[PDB]
Amino acid sequence: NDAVSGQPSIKGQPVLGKDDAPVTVVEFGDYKCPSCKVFNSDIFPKIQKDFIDKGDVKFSFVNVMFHGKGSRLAALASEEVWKEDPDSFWDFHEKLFEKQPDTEQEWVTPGLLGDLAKSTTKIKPETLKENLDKETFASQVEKDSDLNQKMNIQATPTIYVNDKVIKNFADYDEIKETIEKELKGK
Repeated sequence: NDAVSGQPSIKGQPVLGKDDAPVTVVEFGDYKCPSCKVFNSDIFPKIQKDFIDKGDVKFSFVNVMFHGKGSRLAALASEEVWKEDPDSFWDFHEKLFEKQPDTEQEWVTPGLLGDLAKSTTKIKPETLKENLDKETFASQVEKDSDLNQKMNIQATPTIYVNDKVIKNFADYDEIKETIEKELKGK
């Protein structure tokens, strides 16, 4: 039916912000999802500046594989970057979304993900691509899928503010006021 209320576990997920931040915001997204591209450029930067920078919010991203083989390739790459060069993760993450074209045919290839690895991280292009080919990190993608299913994700992006499901990821008033209400409760 609808995404379930409740606090998703961010254990083993990419995180941004202070450890002790009182509010956790989780995005369930997909690198091929055009609404996720919009969230990344239009909404995410406001959450950073209003909340993450000041330590009120810690943010996490969980992979959702809604757009076929390219979603899975992208997710495998994303997982590897988090494990091997976490300090660089959010730079890689942002550039992969920035790379998403406004066209609908498959666009995610190992070569594309390699060049992102090269510009944004300390990881070697050929290492990543070998890992993509071997599906070295398939278990992390499966763990994300398990979590997606547990929360009953129906569409991407789905944003959680603590245990609250955001109804419209594009409504910054909703996101901001919800974060603020949670901060109060804290």
